[PDB]
Amino acid sequence: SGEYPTVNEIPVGEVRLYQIADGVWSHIATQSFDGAVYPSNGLIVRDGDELLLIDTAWGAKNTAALLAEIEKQIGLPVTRAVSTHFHDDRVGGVDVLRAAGVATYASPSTRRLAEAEGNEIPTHSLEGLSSSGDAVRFGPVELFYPGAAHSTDNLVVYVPSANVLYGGCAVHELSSTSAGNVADADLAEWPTSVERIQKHYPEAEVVIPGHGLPGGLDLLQHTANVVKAHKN
Ligand SMILES: C[C@@H](c1cccc2c(-c3ccc(NS(C)(=O)=O)c(F)c3)c(C(=O)O)[nH]c12)N1CC(CN2CC(N)C2)OC1=O
Ligand SMILES: [Zn+2]
Ligand SMILES: [Zn+2]
Repeated sequence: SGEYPTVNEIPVGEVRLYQIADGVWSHIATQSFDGAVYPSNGLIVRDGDELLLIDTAWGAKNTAALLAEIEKQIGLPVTRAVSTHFHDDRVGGVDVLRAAGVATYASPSTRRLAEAEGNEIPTHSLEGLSSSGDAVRFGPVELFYPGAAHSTDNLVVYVPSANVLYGGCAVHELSSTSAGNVADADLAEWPTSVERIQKHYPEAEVVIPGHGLPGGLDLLQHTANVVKAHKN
């Protein structure tokens, strides 16, 4: 009923959208992994009379449900998708998207990692993002490579019309008491990567983590703090 939708509020398989700003939504779904249930976020950005999707809904059936929810709530076609790293909460569902007419994109680093891991593989490669601090335009967003953090390939996404910073899994929510799933992380470089984000997007008004509740710029410093303490 208007609050940001939370893990115990979303059955696995269902998707909810949350309006962030004019022409910007997050999508929220839940999935089981190693016997526990987790929420995850993605982004939807209006691109004229089309939509740009950022990240799948973590699984094939969740992603089909995402497309249905978008049709119900927004009613514009998803034409392109970008996955912000190689893990299943970002690319699982790419095959569904690809069969629903959506052109799927990721950096070459993400595509390689996804292939090597046996995850679904976006079709198109996003060049121009291989060095930390690189930025490129993609429809109504800017894609930014901050450096290694949650993963070596993680990208963040900025919506300049709305000053929305979608951190993906490089950014944690304010309630986080740990650094999430760090299997593929670079705990030593992560704070440096976060500092790059802070420097590059000082006017962000909303910051959206890969999992959990949006907030403001404080999510960035909080993330650095939880990662440094996890490393320590
Ligand atoms: C698919 C993905 C994955 C699965 C399950 C949970 C999470 C979590 C996660 C956990 C706790 C919290 N809450 S918190 C900050 O602790 O308070 C959180 F916000 C997120 C994250 C994240 O942190 O982004 N991601 C997850 N995977 C898989 C994976 C490594 N598997 C070995 C093989 N290489 C792939 O690595 C990863 O990320
Ligand atoms: Zn991940
Ligand atoms: Zn994640």
